Order: sequence, then C-alpha cells, then structure tokens
Amino acid sequence: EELEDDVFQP
Amino acid sequence: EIAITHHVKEGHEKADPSQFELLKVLGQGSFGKVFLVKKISGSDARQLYAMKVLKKATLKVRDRVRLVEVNHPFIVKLHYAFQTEGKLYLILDFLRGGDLFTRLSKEVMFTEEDVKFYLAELALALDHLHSLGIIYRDLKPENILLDEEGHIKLTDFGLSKFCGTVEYMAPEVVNRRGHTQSADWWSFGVLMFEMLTGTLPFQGKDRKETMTMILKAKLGMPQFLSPEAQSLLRMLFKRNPANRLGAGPDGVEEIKRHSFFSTIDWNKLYRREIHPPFKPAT
Ligand SMILES: C[C@@H]1O[C@@H](Oc2c(-c3ccc(O)c(O)c3)oc3cc(O)cc(O)c3c2=O)[C@H](O)[C@H](O)[C@H]1O
Repeated sequence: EELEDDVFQP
Repeated sequence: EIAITHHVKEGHEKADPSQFELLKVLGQGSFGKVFLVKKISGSDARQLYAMKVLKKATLKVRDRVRLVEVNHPFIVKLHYAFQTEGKLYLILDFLRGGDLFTRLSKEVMFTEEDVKFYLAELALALDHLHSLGIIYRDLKPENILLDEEGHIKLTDFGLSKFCGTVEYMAPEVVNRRGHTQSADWWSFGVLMFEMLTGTLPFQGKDRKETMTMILKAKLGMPQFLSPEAQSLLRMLFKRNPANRLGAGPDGVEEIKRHSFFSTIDWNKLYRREIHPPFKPAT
C-alpha cells in the first residue's frame, strides 16, 4: 500500500 | 467473450444436460433465449430453473472462503454450470420479467433517494454473499439485475468481458498483494459514484492509467451530492482496507448505520415492503 488512504480531497 | 465466475458451494456436485428437461424457451428481452427447465435428480429435483446456453464464455469455479440454504430477496444465483459439447450451460434462478440495471441507468437518472434504495438492497445482497463465503473482487453494474417488481437482483456469479473490470477493483485487488471482503465495499462506493454522478471515479485511456488512479489519484468530491453521500463515499473510498467502512466485524452494519441510509428500514427492505423507485413494465 503506502498510499493515500483518503482518495477524495480534503 | 464473457467470463462467468461461479462461486460454488463446498460439496456441490456437477450437473449434466440430460439431468434437466425443457418446458418453455422464451425471450426475457435482454436476457435473450432463456430455456426454462426442471431438474430430474438431487435435492433440486422438480425445481424450475432458467438455462442459458452460451457459446463464447469461460467458466471459472471459485469455491467459497467459508448449513441452511435460503433465497435472498436481492440475489439471483448460479446453481450449476457445465461446459458440454463446446457450449457453456448456466442453470440459474428464473427471473421473470427481469431487466438490466444498466438499462435503467442509461434511460433515467436516479435521485439520491433512488440510489439509497438500490444501494441499500445491493448492500444486503453483498453481505449475504460475504456471509456465504463469496468475495466479489469486481462487483460491477453488469452484475446487477432487476426483477419484475423493480427490486435489485445481484448475481452471485462473476461476469466479466483474473479477468475483471479494473475500474471497480479496490487498491488491494489491483495491487495483486492480497484482499478480503472489504475490497467489495470499495467497489460498492465506485457503483455509488457512478450511480450518483453518472461517471466513473477512476478511468483512464488504458488499464495502467486506470489502475494508477485507483492507487494514487486524489479525487474532487462532487459537491452536488448530499453531505451524507459525500461522507459515505469518503469513508468507503479508503485505500487502507482497515480504514474502510465495512471492514470491521459488523461488516455491512457499519454501512447500514451511515447517515446516507438513515431513511431505510432495512427490515422492511428485506421484506420487499419498500416499493422500488421505478416499476418495470407489466
Ligand atoms: C449470462 C448472460 O445471460 C443472459 O442474461 C441473463 C443474465 C444477465 C446477468 C448479468 C448481465 O450483465 C447480463 O447482461 C445478463 O442474468 C440472468 C440471471 C438469472 O437468474 C437468470 C437468467 O436467465 C439470466 C440471464 O439470462 C444474456 O444472454 C447475457 O447476454 C449473458 O451475459
């Protein structure tokens, strides 16, 4: 993984 | 060609063309030539079943990760699947007056209220299959049918044209590093995005670009969505499966409690006491 868990922007 | 992934029971045996006998052959519209058949042997002996005979289709038989058999209101099931004489025979539940959800998706737009209904029924169906030991990996609108009354009928079998549709696959599936049932709740979110926005959240010109988006893309939240829908999409579209809604022990309960489904009486829904937003022709 090591990936941005949140996909939608803030 | 078409790829049917059959999630068979443990111990469930293969079938033969002679073991069933044809009563009617009809056209279920988009289902095509459907043979209606009744079984001669086994527990299912004397049961009406739809038969499809497909010429260009590949059968994969994945056993269930894993007793009482039951007919879930929002699921159609592949009972038997045999390749005989160069033809793929599929024995499924007869879905009288069935239609494709993709048909409705093109013809009419859904309100968020409409999406709640179909997604609520799909979540019940998906959790039933998860409870049966089935992980979908590539749940997609093509796996979603509608019955004569307008209720969702989820196929318990895979349908792809591990061949699956990358656009609906969670990161952990795309990575080919491991997945659990939580990968299917990401796809549930992809469906929700496409139902509510009409477009796919992750789509490139090629599978590598589409894969990359799943793994790395930062998405703009469609702001015309209700706050509840935005939150559910934000909570389902989590790349770490451990941070995803529906990955905990209560599974679909984490999703059924979300503010987006707050208007659903899940008990009434299972009893088919909530009337579908669109009623098929009859
Ligand atoms: C395996 C599918 O069989 C036929 O459609 C049926 C489908 C179906 C499913 C998903 C799709 O995306 C789709 O286009 C069709 O589902 C059935 C379910 C049943 O329980 C019984 C049936 O006879 C069909 C049934 O006849 C159609 O020939 C379809 O083209 C083919 O892909």
